[PDB]
Amino acid sequence: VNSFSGYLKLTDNVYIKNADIVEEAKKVKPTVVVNAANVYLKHGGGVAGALNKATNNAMQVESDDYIATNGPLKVGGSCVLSGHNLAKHCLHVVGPNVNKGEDIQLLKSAYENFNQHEVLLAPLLSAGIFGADPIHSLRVCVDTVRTNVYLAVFDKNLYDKLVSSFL
Ligand SMILES: CC(C)(C)[C@@H]1CC[C@H](CO)N(c2ncnc3[nH]ccc23)C1
Repeated sequence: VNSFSGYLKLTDNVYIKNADIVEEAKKVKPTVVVNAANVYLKHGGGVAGALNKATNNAMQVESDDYIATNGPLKVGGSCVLSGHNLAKHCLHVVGPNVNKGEDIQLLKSAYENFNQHEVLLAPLLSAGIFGADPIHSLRVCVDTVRTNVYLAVFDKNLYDKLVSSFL
């Protein structure tokens, strides 16, 4: 039993809700919140910009030190950093950005990072400003993640389409 509330159950391990991931994280304080990161951990917009803003830019400060030490992530890769005031940890995961021409096949590799964590609050990878089809992202999530994932979808219209079209 966990404290996630109001989710629709899609499969044994995947749950979905129309919610603002920032507000969800602040309420639940999950062990792991997933960020829709880029390889430079520049949290300018989309989910990343919103999460970082909620940390009063502390996420960005920590991220800049991480990059200065380690260099950029790989597309499809991840790193674990602090969750600041939102979660114990933030798993920064880089899905392919279609608006940069990146290979959508890397979306499965991106979701594989979730399997290193027993329970996660997450957005749909590569959705939103990353340019991929969110219906496809949900399919890859369900077919790749085996741990317990609670998906927050900001757009109510999109949430309804994701549910109604789910096979
Ligand atoms: C449109 C984007 C590529 C930016 C993605 C797409 C999937 C959903 C749709 O809104 N996104 C979010 N989900 C949950 N919480 C969120 N907080 C802020 C954004 C957001 C944004």
